[PDB]
Amino acid sequence: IEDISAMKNGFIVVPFKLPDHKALPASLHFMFAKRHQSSNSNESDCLFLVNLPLLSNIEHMKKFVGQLCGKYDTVSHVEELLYNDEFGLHEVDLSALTSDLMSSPRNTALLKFVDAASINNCWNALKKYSNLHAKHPNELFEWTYTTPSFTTFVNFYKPLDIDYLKEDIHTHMAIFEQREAQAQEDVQSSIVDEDGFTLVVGKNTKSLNSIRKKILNKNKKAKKDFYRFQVRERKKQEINQ
Amino acid sequence: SNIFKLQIDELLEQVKLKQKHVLKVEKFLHKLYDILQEIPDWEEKSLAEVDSFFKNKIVSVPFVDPKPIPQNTNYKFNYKKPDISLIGSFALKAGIYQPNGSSIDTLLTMPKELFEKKDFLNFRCLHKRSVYLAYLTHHLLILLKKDKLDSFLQLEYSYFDNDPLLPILRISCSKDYNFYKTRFSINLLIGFPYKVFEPKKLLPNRNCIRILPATPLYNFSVLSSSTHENYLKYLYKTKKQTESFVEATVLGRLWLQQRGFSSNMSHSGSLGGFGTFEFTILMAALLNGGGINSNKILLHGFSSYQLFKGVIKYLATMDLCHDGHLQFHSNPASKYIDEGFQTPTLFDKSTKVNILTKMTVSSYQILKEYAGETLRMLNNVVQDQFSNIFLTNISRFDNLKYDLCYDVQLPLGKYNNLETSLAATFGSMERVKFITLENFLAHKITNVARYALGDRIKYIQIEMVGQKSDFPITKRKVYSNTGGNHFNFDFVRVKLIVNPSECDKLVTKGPAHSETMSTEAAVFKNFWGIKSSLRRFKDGSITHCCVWSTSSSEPIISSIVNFALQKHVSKKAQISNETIKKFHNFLPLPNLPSSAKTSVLNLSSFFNLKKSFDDLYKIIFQMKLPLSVKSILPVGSAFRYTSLCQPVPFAYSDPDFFQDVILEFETSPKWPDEITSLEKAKTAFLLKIQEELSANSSTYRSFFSRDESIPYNLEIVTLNILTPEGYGFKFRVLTERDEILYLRAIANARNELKPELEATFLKFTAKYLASVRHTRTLENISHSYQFYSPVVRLFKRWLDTHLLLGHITDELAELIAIKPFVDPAPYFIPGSLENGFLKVLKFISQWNWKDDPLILDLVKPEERLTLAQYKGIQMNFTNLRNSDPNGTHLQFFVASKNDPSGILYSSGIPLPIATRLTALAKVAVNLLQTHGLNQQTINLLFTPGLKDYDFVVDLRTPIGLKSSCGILSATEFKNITNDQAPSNFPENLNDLSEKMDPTYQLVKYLNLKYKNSLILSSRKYIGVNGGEKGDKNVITGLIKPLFKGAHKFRVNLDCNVKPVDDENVILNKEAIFHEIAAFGNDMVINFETD
Amino acid sequence: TSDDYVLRIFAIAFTRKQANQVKRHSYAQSSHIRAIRKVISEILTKEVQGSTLAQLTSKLIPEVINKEIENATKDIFPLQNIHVRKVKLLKQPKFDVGALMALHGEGSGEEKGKKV
Amino acid sequence: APESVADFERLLIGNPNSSVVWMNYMAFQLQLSEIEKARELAERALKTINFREEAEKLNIWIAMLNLENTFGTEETLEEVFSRACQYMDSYTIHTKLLGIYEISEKFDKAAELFKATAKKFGGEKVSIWVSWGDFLISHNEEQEARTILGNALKALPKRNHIEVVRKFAQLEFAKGDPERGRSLFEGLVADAPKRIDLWNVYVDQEVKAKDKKKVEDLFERIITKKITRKQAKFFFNKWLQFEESKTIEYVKAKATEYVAS
Repeated sequence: IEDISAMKNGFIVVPFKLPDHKALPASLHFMFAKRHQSSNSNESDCLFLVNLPLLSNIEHMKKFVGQLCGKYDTVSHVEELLYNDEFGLHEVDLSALTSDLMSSPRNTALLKFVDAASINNCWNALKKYSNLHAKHPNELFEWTYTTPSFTTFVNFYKPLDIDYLKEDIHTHMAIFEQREAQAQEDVQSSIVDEDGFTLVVGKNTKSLNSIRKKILNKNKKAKKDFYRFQVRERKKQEINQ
Repeated sequence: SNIFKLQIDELLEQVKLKQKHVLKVEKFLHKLYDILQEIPDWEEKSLAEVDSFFKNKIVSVPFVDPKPIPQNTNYKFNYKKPDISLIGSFALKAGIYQPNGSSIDTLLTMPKELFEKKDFLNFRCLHKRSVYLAYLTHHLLILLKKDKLDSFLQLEYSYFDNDPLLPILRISCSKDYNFYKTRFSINLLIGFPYKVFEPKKLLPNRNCIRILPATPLYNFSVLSSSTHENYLKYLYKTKKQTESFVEATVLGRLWLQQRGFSSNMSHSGSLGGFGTFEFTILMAALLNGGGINSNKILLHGFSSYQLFKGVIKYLATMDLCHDGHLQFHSNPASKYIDEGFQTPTLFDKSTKVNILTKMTVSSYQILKEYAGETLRMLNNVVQDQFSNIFLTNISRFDNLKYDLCYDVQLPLGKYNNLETSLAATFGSMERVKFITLENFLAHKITNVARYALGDRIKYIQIEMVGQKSDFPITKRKVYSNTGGNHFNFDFVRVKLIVNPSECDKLVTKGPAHSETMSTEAAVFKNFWGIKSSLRRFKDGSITHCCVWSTSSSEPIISSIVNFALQKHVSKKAQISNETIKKFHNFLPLPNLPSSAKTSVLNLSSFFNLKKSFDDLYKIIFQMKLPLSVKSILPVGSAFRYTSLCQPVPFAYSDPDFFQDVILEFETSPKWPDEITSLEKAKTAFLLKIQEELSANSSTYRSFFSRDESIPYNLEIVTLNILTPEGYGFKFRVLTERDEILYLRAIANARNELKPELEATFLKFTAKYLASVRHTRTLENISHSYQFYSPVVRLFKRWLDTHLLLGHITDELAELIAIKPFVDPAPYFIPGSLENGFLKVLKFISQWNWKDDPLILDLVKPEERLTLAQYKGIQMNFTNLRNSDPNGTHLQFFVASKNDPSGILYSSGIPLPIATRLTALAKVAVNLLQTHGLNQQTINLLFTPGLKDYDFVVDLRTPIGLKSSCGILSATEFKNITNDQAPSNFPENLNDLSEKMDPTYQLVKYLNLKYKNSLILSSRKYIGVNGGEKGDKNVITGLIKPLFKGAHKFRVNLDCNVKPVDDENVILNKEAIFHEIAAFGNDMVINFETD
Repeated sequence: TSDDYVLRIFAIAFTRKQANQVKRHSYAQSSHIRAIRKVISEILTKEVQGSTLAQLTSKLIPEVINKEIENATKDIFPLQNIHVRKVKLLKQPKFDVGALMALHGEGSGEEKGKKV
Repeated sequence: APESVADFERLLIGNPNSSVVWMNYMAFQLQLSEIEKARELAERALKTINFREEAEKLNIWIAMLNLENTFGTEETLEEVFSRACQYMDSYTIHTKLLGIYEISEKFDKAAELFKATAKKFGGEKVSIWVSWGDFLISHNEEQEARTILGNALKALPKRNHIEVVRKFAQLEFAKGDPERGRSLFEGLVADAPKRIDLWNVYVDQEVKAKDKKKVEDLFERIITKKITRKQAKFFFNKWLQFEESKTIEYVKAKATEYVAS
């Protein structure tokens, strides 16, 4: 069937078309949808979509919502897809794991908008879009294909442009040595505690975070003789056995 | 010696039924010898009437060659009541259960009044024996047919020990009284009385048969037929001496029948010669003698393992053939003498026969070597191999035992057609030195083989396939026409194990040149003749030698044995081999100057690559850096000689082109803290060295490359140097801060990403730290194990055709291939591509996962892992996979000295791929053991084996990549690829992608995208298996057993969905294949389902 | 080494007169001497045992364990010019003709014309 | 039917994420009564599951706390409790440990560890107040469940005060004293009667607590309080349907009077 239009737990089905294949004549690329939010400003008025296509980035979303604003004439301005980790490359962050700079879901795409009435308009438009996709697969809203996959990720296999990574290492070292030096002098002169105390720092240590995590990671000679009661106990043990 | 005694008792307990199944067959022989006691006798007869007396019946008479003409008939025959002796093996009760069955020794001895003082000549005593067996077996079949038990029991003629001098009676059965459930035969023999004569007409150093050459098999056969009761008396007195003899002989029986050393003969062209009863006899002589001072060698007080290791040590390091043998007397010391008889020999001074004379010098050589290596593998204490010493049928598959095999298909014809068919001698002078045509032919083949090859072969063996000792009653011989000849072999198989060091030396330096032509120079001239020459070598000496035009599709030993048989045995004996020629060029033929004419042990492509690397090495040292290079060292596959194709210059499209060299700088403290900034500083240093390289040395070139194998840091950048010699190198900077940065990350990370980050650290120390030690150890070992580089090349080819290289890595394949090279426990160190490759396949079919950790100690022959480290590896294994149930992700466990963790190279591959490898090895070994080794068998093994599982997607890049991959396709026109291999790096560098192939990166990104729901395998070396044009690749792959039927959807089921039911969705195959095709519209052409 | 060669490998070291010094002495306290000798034996034991003999020559020629000693040992004392000055082989593994030919380049001695 | 451990091993290898049959095989080892071997299979499940599946990990923590509540010693219970709080989300595994406690019917130490958990983290989470107040009002500790409000108004700020006394009022309307709940809620009535959802759930709680005259007074004072054009028809669609499912035309008059004046 294609006549299904809304899932069990509120998910809205939004399928897509397929191009011309040299061995197939189709035109379905399924996808779910959900409105949601969290407390932070990166995830305001946002939409879950589960089963993202292979490399459907921001530009692909622009073309899709441009076709949508051609069809239903709604309000739609997309900016970014948080948690675009469909490969398996950016789950952990080593830099935030062992550094000071830039301190601190599954296969989804969380896409936020510019207005709550915009996500309301797009969500109700999307429900009607799911219904028309259920009824007819020919009069359907569709997202085209100019393929940044073809521009970037088929031809990996490439010399890197020297001016690009040279200005990148220049800018990254320029901000990194600055923040490292200011953290070093900040831990080297951090004398005042609010109650009288002076923090022992050690020589040439570079960070308050470093000594903090070190002190988190870092978490007698009695005699058997020479006392009267102990030599009484010893001679009592010798008397007994 | 705490677990080995328990292993000995369990090996006994493998067969301990010597009471139940022995009683019925012994009452069968009780009835038999009662019938033999009541056989009525006969008086003297004539040959010229017993010939018609057997002509008119159906039973006929056998004969030693030839039948007696009545001109020489002056012997007086008899048919008496024989004293019957139920002796030997099951008299000692040394039971073994065999599919072909043991046999009780039972002898009809000869009465004293049908022999005389001259029973040692002209085989009329053996003719008497033939006619006496003929009438006694006719009498016994008559008595069986009147007693009416013919329907289950039957009787056959057979040779004793496959020897035509003594035909014997094979009493067997068939399908209330039918015997079918134990050893399927007994053997009735006929023998001569004991006190006959004295050793001067009884030694193998006499002759009285007409032309004094030696009569070795003659006076061995008749003397063992006459005087073999002191053996039994001595056997039972040693039985009364100690009790370990029966366990000792079943130990030796299992040993020698897994070695294939049955009691037939080696003189007949068969493996064997040595026998288990000869092992018992030599052991019983070694419990009193064997020393230089005629010492007690084995005390009769200790248990079976000590005397077993004693007799193995004595026939391992002390010589019996060449320099020394042991004389002895059963009825008083036994003396080791230092002179040799130039035969496998031990002497008797109370019997005066030589008990080892059933074998030749070649079989004694291979037995002494087997004894030496089994002494070596029993002496070692760090690891026990009782299951490798007594639980391996190395004789079930014969080509596993020997390095290479050839066939001699010769239609020689008739016994009188000898002269024009074969170029060897003919007469009674040779027919008294030997026995028959095949006997002196096999001896001639041994002599011409060892003089044709010299010390280019370790050991030589020869057998006659198509031999049939089971000749019927009514026929006077095995009178079989075995495909061109009237002799008992279909063809003649010659097997060699070869010395792999000088196995392919293209000249064979014979004797030196002088004015007085010496006898060995005359021998060499008459032996080679038209292809001998005398040359000066570069030092200045002059030597007779023979040049050999070497080749890649053959070893030169093929052409040498071809010419040295077609000059000596027959000028029409066709040598047929095709297995070597079939998967000796399954290695890709590297498009080099004359590389088809070069050998396969040549490594000159690797050495040319290392010469270009030394040029780059000097250039990268003598420049100047702000923190100079401490140590630059290669780690690559060409540097460890295990690249699939040999690296030809300018070959872009091979994925094993860019070898990786690493460089470590000085230990400076000014490295930054976190991983992105130190990796960015590594990019800064690489940018500096490529800037100065393009500044000062314009003949090289450089281009950068992102890396992605070390995960969660996208900023790891290598550079790649394109050198003017034609090779490319991938430079990786290592720092001292790296592994402590990763340990910092491991320590401070959250408590649920710990095994994930440990997998990242595993990939890091597999690529950077320990891979240096890995390539050092195997590059050092690949000079004493010579065939290691071709067997790794062949194994990588075979695994690429069977579609595993996408998941599996190189280091598993390399340690798998180095396992039979360093652990020869059932076999030898492999000296041929065939023997090595099927050794690897046999091992990984044998390979368990739950109770077979793969421990290696990478060391040259004659350091290792110590005992405490071996116990530590075992403890690591047992706690590792008792915490692990059955390997949900940790399938293979491969430990060495370089890595005691074991999981360093195997972590990551999926259970479907690992199970596919093990099941495919099982398929290959049963296919080889039943369908037989053949060229069509080898090609059907090296079929791709799609075994269609849920999809096959067929690729097409627009260029057949043989030209840019650098392998000629066995094209007969060398020029058409000499002008086609683009021997110049391109000016623009953004064309490298479209002259390369992207299919491995596509299948890798697709596998890590859909890693939970379907796995994807591919081919990656497209030139070696992508067709003759070299343009084809597939993307095959299994769907998970979870995702077979539909599954209810949630927020985290992690799959492309086809929602048709409102809850239970399925993966939309058309959508996933169509996004694959959208990813590869320029790449894929075809899709096949099912 | 990683092969079966064993080396009595030596190392010599000298005290640096530190810059801006005044005193003529520059003596080591002889409990720094045990520390310097311990760290120098440890690090050159590591530099041998993580290498083969050809690699040991190719890393001894451009004089780099000297600078490695100076970098890993400048923490405790200033340490003027470091050298190694002696490598004595005491046991050799075997011949391995193929390995020795691999250290140079391959070669196959073949025909010269008979003409007689 | 799965009755053999080889078949259970086959099922867990066929799917490793499914903590339902993971815990079922560990409970099969409980059916053969092996608590230590069940803990071995437990840590095997911990090392084998894909750690991203937090809900099935939560069901594994149900299994851990069930094992160390019903069979093991309480020192091993606090051991696996400590490793749980250092592995996963501490507040949720705290409140489901309390849920397993109230199912297993232990109270004496449970009230003291209620106090301990309120000292640790109770000042900014509300399910602890839910479980503690409901446990006390059901187990007849009305005075203790009234003096919990002192510590509630102590630890919680003004942002959460309205919600903690609202859920206090809900619990004491359902299984407590409605005059106590009304004494709690009329302060918020005087604070902000403009708030509409609290008023609607308050008249709903009075409907389900079945006080006829009090729900009459609430539904005849709501329109006298501040009411806008949505709130009027919203509370009338509550009120007419509550009285349907004479005093109907008496509010039908005002429902069309207030749309004019």
